[PDB]
Amino acid sequence: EKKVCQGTSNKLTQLGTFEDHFLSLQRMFNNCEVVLGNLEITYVQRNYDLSFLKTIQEVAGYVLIALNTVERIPLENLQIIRGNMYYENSYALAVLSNYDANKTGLKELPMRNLQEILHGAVRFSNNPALCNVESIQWRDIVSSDFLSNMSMDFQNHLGSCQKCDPSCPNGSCWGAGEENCQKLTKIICAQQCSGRCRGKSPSDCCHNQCAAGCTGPRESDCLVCRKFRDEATCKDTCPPLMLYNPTTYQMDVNPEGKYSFGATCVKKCPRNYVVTDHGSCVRACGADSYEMEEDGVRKCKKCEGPCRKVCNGIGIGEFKDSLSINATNIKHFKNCTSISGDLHILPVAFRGDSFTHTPPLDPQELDILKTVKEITGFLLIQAWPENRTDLHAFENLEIIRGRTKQHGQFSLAVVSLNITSLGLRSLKEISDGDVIISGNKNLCYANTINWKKLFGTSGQKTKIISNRGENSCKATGQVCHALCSPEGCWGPEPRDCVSCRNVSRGRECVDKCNLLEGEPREFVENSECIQCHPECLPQAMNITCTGRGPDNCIQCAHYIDGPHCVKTCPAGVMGENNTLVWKYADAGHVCHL
Amino acid sequence: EKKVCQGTSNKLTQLGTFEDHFLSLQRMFNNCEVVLGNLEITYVQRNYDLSFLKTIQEVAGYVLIALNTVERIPLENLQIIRGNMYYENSYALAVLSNYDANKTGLKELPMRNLQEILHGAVRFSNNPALCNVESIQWRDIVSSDFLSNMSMDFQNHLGSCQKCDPSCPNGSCWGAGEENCQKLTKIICAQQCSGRCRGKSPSDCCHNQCAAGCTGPRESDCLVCRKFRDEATCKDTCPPLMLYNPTTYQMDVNPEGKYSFGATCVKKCPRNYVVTDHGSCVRACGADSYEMEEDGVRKCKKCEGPCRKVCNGIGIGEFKDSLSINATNIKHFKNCTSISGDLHILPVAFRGDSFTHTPPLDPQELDILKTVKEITGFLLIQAWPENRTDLHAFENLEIIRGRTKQHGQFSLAVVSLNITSLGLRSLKEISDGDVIISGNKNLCYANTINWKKLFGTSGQKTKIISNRGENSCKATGQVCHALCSPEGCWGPEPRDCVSCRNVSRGRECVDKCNLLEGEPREFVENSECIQCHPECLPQAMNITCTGRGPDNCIQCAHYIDGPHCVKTCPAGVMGENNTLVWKYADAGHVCHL
Amino acid sequence: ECPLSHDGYCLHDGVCMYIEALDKYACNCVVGYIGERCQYRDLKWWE
Amino acid sequence: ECPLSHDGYCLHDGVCMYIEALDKYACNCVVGYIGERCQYRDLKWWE
Ligand SMILES: *[C@@H]1O[C@H](CO)[C@@H](O[C@@H]2O[C@H](CO)[C@@H](O)[C@H](O[C@@H]3O[C@H](CO)[C@@H](O)[C@H](O[C@H]4O[C@H](CO)[C@@H](O)[C@H](O)[C@@H]4O)[C@@H]3O)[C@H]2NC(C)=O)[C@H](O)[C@H]1NC(C)=O
Ligand SMILES: *[C@@H]1O[C@H](CO)[C@@H](O[C@@H]2O[C@H](CO)[C@@H](O)[C@H](O[C@@H]3O[C@H](CO)[C@@H](O)[C@H](O[C@H]4O[C@H](CO)[C@@H](O)[C@H](O)[C@@H]4O)[C@@H]3O)[C@H]2NC(C)=O)[C@H](O)[C@H]1NC(C)=O
Ligand SMILES: *[C@@H]1O[C@H](CO)[C@@H](O)[C@H](O)[C@H]1NC(C)=O
Ligand SMILES: *[C@@H]1O[C@H](CO)[C@@H](O)[C@H](O)[C@H]1NC(C)=O
Ligand SMILES: *[C@@H]1O[C@H](CO)[C@@H](O)[C@H](O)[C@H]1NC(C)=O
Ligand SMILES: *[C@@H]1O[C@H](CO)[C@@H](O)[C@H](O)[C@H]1NC(C)=O
Repeated sequence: EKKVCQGTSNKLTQLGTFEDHFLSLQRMFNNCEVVLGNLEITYVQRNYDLSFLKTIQEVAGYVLIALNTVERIPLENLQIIRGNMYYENSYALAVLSNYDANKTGLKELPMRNLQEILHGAVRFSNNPALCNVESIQWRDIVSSDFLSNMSMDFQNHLGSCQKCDPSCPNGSCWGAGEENCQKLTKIICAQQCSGRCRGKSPSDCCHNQCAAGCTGPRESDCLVCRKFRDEATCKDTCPPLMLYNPTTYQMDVNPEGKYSFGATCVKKCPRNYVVTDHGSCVRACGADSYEMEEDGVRKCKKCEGPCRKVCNGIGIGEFKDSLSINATNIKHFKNCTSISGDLHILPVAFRGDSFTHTPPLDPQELDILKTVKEITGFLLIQAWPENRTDLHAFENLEIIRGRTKQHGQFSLAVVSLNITSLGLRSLKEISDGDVIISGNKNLCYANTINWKKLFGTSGQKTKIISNRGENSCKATGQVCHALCSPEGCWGPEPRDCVSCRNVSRGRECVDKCNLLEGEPREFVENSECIQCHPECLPQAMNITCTGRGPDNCIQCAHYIDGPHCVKTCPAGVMGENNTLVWKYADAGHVCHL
Repeated sequence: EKKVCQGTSNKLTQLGTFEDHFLSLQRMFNNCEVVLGNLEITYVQRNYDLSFLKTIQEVAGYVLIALNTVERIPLENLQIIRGNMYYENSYALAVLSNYDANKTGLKELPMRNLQEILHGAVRFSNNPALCNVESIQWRDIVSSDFLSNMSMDFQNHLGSCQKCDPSCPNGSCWGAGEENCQKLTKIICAQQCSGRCRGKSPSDCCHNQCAAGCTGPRESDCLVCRKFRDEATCKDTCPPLMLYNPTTYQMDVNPEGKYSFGATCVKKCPRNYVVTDHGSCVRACGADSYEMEEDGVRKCKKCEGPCRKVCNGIGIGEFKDSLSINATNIKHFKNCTSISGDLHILPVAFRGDSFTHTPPLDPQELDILKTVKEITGFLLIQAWPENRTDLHAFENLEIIRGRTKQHGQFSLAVVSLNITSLGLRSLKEISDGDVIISGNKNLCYANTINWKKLFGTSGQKTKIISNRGENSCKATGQVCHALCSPEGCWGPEPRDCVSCRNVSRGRECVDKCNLLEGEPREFVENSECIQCHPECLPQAMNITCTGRGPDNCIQCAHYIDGPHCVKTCPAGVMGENNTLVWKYADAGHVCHL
Repeated sequence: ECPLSHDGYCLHDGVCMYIEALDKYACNCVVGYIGERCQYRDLKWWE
Repeated sequence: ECPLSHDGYCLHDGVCMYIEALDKYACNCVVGYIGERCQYRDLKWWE
């Protein structure tokens, strides 16, 4: 497996100063080979070095090189630009306005291995010093669909560069040297090559799924994959679980059934994903179906009538272009218990924003989010008003799946709040991502929580650091209630314990379930207090009851009917063959027939 | 679409004389190009001609040329032998013992277009006069799996033939002439051809699904298809309905979704087949599912617990090698209402057979087949004992799908019986195949049945001919009951009508539902007699009742409770808040509170 | 031709025969029946 | 730089700017926030 990184989403946003953005770009793209997000080279000034960008071999989004007065950007190993999300809804390779005040910006861009952009086109604009790039024929690199969406712009009134070496076809070179020439893959093919090839000979036709090129005729000799991957080969479709039989008209079980996950065909889906009947690893099924009970994996079955109104999260579905839970979308989260996406809480909802002219979000209105019980995406709590001191909206949240992640590393972020306690008393499973709780003021509250029991996937860590004092908060009632078990506790309340020491009346940690005293008559099972039937007599010498039914009372309260303890004898209950049963009491209160 | 034929299943069975078998072989394989069954050339004597076998281009089974003393068998266009069912469980091309008493049998076999047998090997045995075939290198024609299963035998002590023409590679020719040479497809390929090729040049690599050869580099240039077919191209897998999305991790709807039917990828499944979620046209789904209610097409959904015990028919499943419903398998047809296959009734069940040492089938035992309601295959009734005169076992059979057919033309055969009437009073839909009722003695019974209303697929005919007299049976009570509608009638009983003239009491054709007389109180809706509630008073002047409920009586019999007519007033019925309702009658029998 | 252990193998008055050049057994049906052991009714032609 | 119609576009005290060579709008975040309009918290490094 190649080294992966999520990249940035900064279109033109500078991060602080130029040095801070340069350090962020350095820390983001060190030792990365497959960029699953976006390659975004912005704001690199003069006298800098970009040698850490040489290892990038795959970008799944748009490449955006903008405002870079550095002399050389060595993107020497970039073999494929997939482009899952476009730039300006049309492009995936955009070099935009690289010049300083003295009109001396980017000089060399040696993309030696760039051979085909799958989805996207090329946008170059206002590059005066960028030489030895306009001689590249871009017919090989752009796809066969986007010949009209391309747009080129150059300025050649400098005269500071040199020409190509006379040992390369059609005078095409990316920079200085014979190693910087364009390797033609499509325009030098013969008639019989359906896709791309290596040389002018007709015996060099590559495979269809070989995106950039091939090292041989087989599909295992592809450099990069086009759509899917069988782990050493590049494939159009993954092998499904059931193959069709042309003889007996049946569906036979495939021993080589591979589940489609992203651009790969893995052997089995992971824990927090959904297995379909077609053999796929998905995040959500269709509108006519619902994700049913786990039998080891997650399937989907059809519902009766219409299904549940599934709330689309922030960043997927109808709320894809949104960025936060605001005053408009909160009316859509009324009566759903499973969030198929994200729940972002930003300061833009509570401070106001005149770009859309919306009223700010109300703190009592967040009680619409009381019914949230499951988050498939990641949770990002970032803002909270100074009135309430507890996250009372997420009181019924149970399982955070984390099918999408912020930075590909984190799935539960609770940062920069004025809360006192967390109050996540129902959080039982976190199947993906790391959990960071930092940047807070009045929240220590974390040294007892065993996060490894909540982590459903191994290889995870946490960064709960630098909260409050680390020795001074713990002497002012910071330690939670003494009936909490040492497995962990969230808040100082007796009900905010993770588990209890001896018994748990509903949610309250008690030592016993009112044995020989107390007003309710309760017993102990599964370390819980459970009430009995009210016709058990209160005994102060021995125990009261054992089971929930009326047969388990030791002595009845008012009337007895065999083993049962009852308030009134049956005096007209429905019997058999039009016989309402008359029953009279005894001196020992036995309801006799 | 090429001309198709089902062929024969005669392994070594001679049909009557030699001339009768020759006429059957002539009528079977005239104007056929795709043999979906088996190519079986047996018992062709001297001084004959086999020019009708020149048009065969595809055999889906085993080719069996046995006991043929004819000089020449022109299989000149046979391009592919698929071999879905083997011969001796190992072979698909077997030429076996072609010699007469004077040791002069088959001389020439010019299979000019035979280039690859997909499934099967070559078995030649005891062919003294067969020359110019042993020089053929069979490495090209057999697959890469069956190099050891092959077995060759020749006798060259004749000296009557000649050698090949010196213009063909390695001296390989099928017969006399330069046009009879073997076109090598695999052994003359280069390293880069993954499958088969055309010539010794490396620029002739064909497509993988090109079975025999190719007329070009594209997949549309294949001669014959290997596994599947997109209607001008040869494919490995059909395009499914849902394609996987590597970006959003979803399942998008494919506009080019083709349903797999046999070796084809049709645009939609036919009427009597089953559409699956994977996009296939099947005959039966898995064991954990069942074929549910038709919404235009037939789907499959999961059952609770175990599903219904589905009875496997004759020729598929556990009863694949069987040939008739006998004394052993009839215990397996106990409590199933859907037959997933055939129900063959042969004289071998009723006459006895010492090859297996089984007792003969009992006529009362066929009542185990009373619960048969659906046949997915074809029905073949051929034998019947002389005691009963009506097919009383198939009294609840409703829909014959006909997913498999005898000779590919017929799905309902009722032949050679001693029955009087048919008794198929519940047969409502025949979705495939022709219906033949002939070769009988005491069964005219067919001139009223409109078979076009029962045929679910257009382009079907019948051969109900030569039964009894055609003018002499019709004067002895042959005409059915006079209350039958002219749409058709099966038997002479009043209940064996297809539909009724005026009303239908359950199944009996009546003129009216006992208006102003009769003992039961019935009304008319949907041309049916329906009884009312028994508290309707019998009126002899006007009508009695309109609806099924007790509110629809005009006058009550004994007691009235509002609109209802009741026998007794409610005297302790369950009410609300422990109030059993006491109700007393009136002089007009009104149950007052 | 074929021995006594295969009585009733060939249905509908078809005669049993033994092919000694292949060491196999075969049937001979009457006109109107095909099959391995005379079990398939000729439905396509002549009733 | 950018006009008055885009107030509050750049969150967390980040300043708005207008790139005239591309006719586009951009933000400048403080250290600890990335994104198109300063909306993504820097979780991987430094809290
Ligand atoms: C609070 O949450 C709100 C949730 O709806 C959120 O509203 C969303 O704001 C986004 C800001 O970028 C919008 O993108 C988003 O949908 C838009 O609706 C427009 C209506 O005409 C569409 O035209 C628009 O389509 C195109 O427009 C942009 C313009 O730059 C293009 O760049 C883009 O390619 C896109 O295709 C888009 O669909 C909007 N949601 C809805 C439902 O309208 C709001 O901004 C949040 N923040 C606040 C109030 O501060
Ligand atoms: C009445 O119906 C019966 C339904 O069960 C039927 O019984 C079947 O007869 C078939 C006749 O060929 C058998 O093929 C079939 O199964 C066989 O069982 C044998 C038990 O040992 C197996 O050995 C046999 O395997 C192989 O044997 C044959 C021998 O020639 C091979 O040619 C062949 O390739 C096969 O692989 C096979 O599995 C049998 N079914 C059962 C359940 O026994 C019966 O013949 C009918 N007719 C009567 C009674 O006249
Ligand atoms: C990237 O990380 C490695 C750690 O293995 C380090 O040695 C290297 O200096 C880093 N790159 C840069 C440009 O600092
Ligand atoms: C760019 O390509 C798309 C196809 O994805 C199509 O809309 C059209 O060809 C181009 N669009 C525009 C706006 O030119
Ligand atoms: C096959 O049928 C055609 C009818 O189209 C007929 O002309 C021809 O003679 C038949 N073949 C033989 C060998 O009789
Ligand atoms: C013939 O091939 C089959 C594979 O289909 C396998 O059983 C074996 O290789 C051969 N069988 C025998 C009996 O030699």
